[PDB]
Amino acid sequence: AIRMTQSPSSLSASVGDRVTITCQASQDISNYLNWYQQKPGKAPKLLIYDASNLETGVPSRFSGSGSGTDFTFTISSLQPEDIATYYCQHHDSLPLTFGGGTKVEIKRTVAAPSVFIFPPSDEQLKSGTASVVCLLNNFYPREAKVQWKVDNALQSGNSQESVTEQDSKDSTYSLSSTLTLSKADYEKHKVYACEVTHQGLSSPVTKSFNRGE
Amino acid sequence: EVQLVESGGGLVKPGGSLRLSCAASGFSFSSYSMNWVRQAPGKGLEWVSSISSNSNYIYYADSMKGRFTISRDNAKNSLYLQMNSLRAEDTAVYYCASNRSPYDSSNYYFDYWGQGTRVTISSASTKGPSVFPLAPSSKSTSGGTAALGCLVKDYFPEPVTVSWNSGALTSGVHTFPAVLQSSGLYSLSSVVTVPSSSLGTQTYICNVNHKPSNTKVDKRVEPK
Amino acid sequence: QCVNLTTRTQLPPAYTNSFTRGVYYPDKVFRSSVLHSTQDLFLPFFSNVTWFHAIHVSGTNGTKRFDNPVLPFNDGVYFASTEKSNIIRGWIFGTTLDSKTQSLLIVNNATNVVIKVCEFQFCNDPFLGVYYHKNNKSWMESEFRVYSSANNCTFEYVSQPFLMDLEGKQGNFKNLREFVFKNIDGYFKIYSKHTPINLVRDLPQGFSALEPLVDLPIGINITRFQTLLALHRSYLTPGDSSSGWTAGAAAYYVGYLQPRTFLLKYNENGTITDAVDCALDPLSETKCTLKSFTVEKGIYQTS
Ligand SMILES: *[C@@H]1O[C@H](CO)[C@@H](O[C@@H]2O[C@H](CO)[C@@H](O)[C@H](O)[C@H]2NC(C)=O)[C@H](O)[C@H]1NC(C)=O
Ligand SMILES: *[C@@H]1O[C@H](CO)[C@@H](O[C@@H]2O[C@H](CO)[C@@H](O)[C@H](O)[C@H]2NC(C)=O)[C@H](O)[C@H]1NC(C)=O
Ligand SMILES: *[C@@H]1O[C@H](CO)[C@@H](O)[C@H](O)[C@H]1NC(C)=O
Ligand SMILES: *[C@@H]1O[C@H](CO)[C@@H](O)[C@H](O)[C@H]1NC(C)=O
Ligand SMILES: *[C@@H]1O[C@H](CO)[C@@H](O)[C@H](O)[C@H]1NC(C)=O
Ligand SMILES: *[C@@H]1O[C@H](CO)[C@@H](O)[C@H](O)[C@H]1NC(C)=O
Ligand SMILES: *[C@@H]1O[C@H](CO)[C@@H](O)[C@H](O)[C@H]1NC(C)=O
Repeated sequence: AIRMTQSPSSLSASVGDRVTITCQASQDISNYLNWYQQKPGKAPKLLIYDASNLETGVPSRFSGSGSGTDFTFTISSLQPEDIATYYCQHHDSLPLTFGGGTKVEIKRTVAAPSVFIFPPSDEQLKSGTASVVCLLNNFYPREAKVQWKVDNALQSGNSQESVTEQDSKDSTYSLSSTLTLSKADYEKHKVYACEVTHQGLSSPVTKSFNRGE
Repeated sequence: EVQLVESGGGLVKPGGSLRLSCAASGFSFSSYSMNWVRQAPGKGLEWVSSISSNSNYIYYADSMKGRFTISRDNAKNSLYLQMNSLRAEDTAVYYCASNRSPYDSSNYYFDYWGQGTRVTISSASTKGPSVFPLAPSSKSTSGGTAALGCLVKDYFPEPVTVSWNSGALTSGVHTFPAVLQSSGLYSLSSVVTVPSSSLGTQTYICNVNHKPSNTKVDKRVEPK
Repeated sequence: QCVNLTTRTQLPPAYTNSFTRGVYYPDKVFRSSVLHSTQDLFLPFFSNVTWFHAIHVSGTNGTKRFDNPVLPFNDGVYFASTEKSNIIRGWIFGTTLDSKTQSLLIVNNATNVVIKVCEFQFCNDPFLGVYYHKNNKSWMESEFRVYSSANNCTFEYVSQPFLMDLEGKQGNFKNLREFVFKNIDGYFKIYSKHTPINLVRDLPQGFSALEPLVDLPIGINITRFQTLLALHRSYLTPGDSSSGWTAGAAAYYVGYLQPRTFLLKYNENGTITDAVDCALDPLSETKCTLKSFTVEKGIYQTS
């Protein structure tokens, strides 16, 4: 099958920035390419056909050009609703084959998160597990640091992490940390605290609780 | 108004057979042609089969040759697929899509999409869920605009729907990705940020629905 | 009805070779494993053929134009297409293409064809523009913008969607819809042929035959013709087809005919498999002199 190369795999730029996505094929196919847009948690939608034609109901801010084996997908000025995934697909004689896919993102100002703490439930401890919830809300950029200080002693290898996508409020992330522990080593300490370090935070944020509370 | 009612998902043992169906309502189903495309978790989209318009030309995927049967019925305007799979990776989400040509202008690109149906091929079976309330903990912050949620732990398979005020509240709801546990049971937390002044005014009940296991739990979230 | 488009970005045409295409069955006679010599209108091999690739190129104001000038008809026209998304629909054959003389019209509608000789009042820029948009219900719509008035429609014929439709299997982008038009003794004869290819755009060196399709008994005089493009209306502006729109990169080739003498080889079933043009070069002259595709040593006599 013909190979699709998409460049970049993912680029980040602020609003009102020209965005170029280059799709290249391994065979001359003239203008038989289509561009499909998929919003997160939603079925894909078609934007451009014949590599240069704008459909009805598609915002005019999007455009495309190119021919032969090289094609360009153009965003003249970014607006805060274009965050989605884009796919380029040929259309000649092979039944179908999609490309790798390109996800776009926005480079914007740094943001600080909100830190929430939740102690494990007693019924879970009866079951034999302790799940401490440490939540980071609306942080940017991508990376963050999470630490656990338990009676001034570090506890490691006992947490699971999850990260959400850019939000529609300020295009930030939300992170959830489930500190999972057994009752064997949970009862030998007193003060459990979650600490957060982030580029938007000048110091780790300590949220602590003691035994019996 | 174009509606694509789809059904046929579920979890089966390797080598099983299933009956996918999606009915098109609101347009000339016979005049146009449908098409199929599947998506693995975290993977792109791949074509499956085609039926054209008069069923005169039929196309099948090379990787799945002689495995799937596709048919359509214009008498009641529906599209059926006898899915016979002997491979586990076929676990994915399917979509039946519509074209733009009247009958067949020049091959088949996509114009409309469905919602996607879930198909799982595994030795594991369906298991009941567990509900844990992530209590509204302003704690350091004063009263007002606190986050509360409910977590579904040890459930399988996707999805579980968590709704507040018996489904009346949906804005400001964050659904964390289903974490993959050691046993394979899915687990996800739904957290909403709501004012704390309404904690004692409007009752907060997180209704958790698991259609594959048909388990409904209305967990109460009281002010704290 | 009448619509104007600005689209005056001009550019000269381009030329290619016909190589060895343009051979059609001259009669209804069937023969087997014999060589036949005939004299008739044909397309001389390795010819001077025009290529009309003049429309907007995919880029920043990539030379937008309407590619449909009127052309002389003379004795016969060979029309070749390489197009997949059905941009070209039909044709108009006439003498003055006005409200004073008759003119034959051919138009396809993704179904059975519409054929009629009548007296239309064509617009300045003839075209028909269609668009698929869910307005009352999803995915319908036919349109009509070709002319303003039509008087004295003396013939009607609706038979089939032409061989332009009804593709086979595998293959796919056949993109070699070849047509030859002739007007002899009040009879309009049309030939057609389809052949799969494996290249984006070129005339392959292979050999093919063109079958008779229809012989309409019209009897009107044709001196000029013009093609019809299925304009796509990107209905996102209130200026309809008289405003911003977008379509593909369709193009076509037109060649003319002159009287020639040809040698035709019939296979054992009755299909032409190889032709020899008499007036090409000394080898062709000798091979036309004596009926044979192979010649031995010696010295031979010619014209
Ligand atoms: C394309 O045009 C042809 C020519 O008018 C249409 O054929 C006629 O369509 C009308 C309206 O549907 C019918 O009332 C006639 O009976 C048709 N003529 C026949 C069957 O000989 C054709 O329907 C058009 N196709 C599309 C898709 O618009
Ligand atoms: C085409 O139609 C027009 C209008 O019907 C014809 O115009 C008149 O036709 C009548 C009889 O055919 C003549 O007596 C008139 O002299 C014509 N002109 C006017 C101004 O009335 C026209 O003749 C028709 N042409 C053909 C070839 O049939
Ligand atoms: C189109 O323009 C030509 C010349 O500019 C004019 O003769 C003709 O009437 C115009 N047609 C319209 C405006 O419909
Ligand atoms: C046909 O003639 C034109 C001049 O009229 C010439 O430019 C062209 O090269 C010729 N065709 C080919 C294939 O060379
Ligand atoms: C199709 O829909 C449009 C918009 O609703 C309407 O104006 C038009 O009359 C409809 N067509 C028919 C044949 O009713
Ligand atoms: C062209 O028109 C003239 C005048 O009516 C007519 O005599 C002639 O026969 C026409 N041409 C043909 C091929 O019939
Ligand atoms: C001719 O006809 C025969 C059957 O009568 C068929 O087998 C063959 O393929 C045809 N073509 C040739 C070149 O023999």
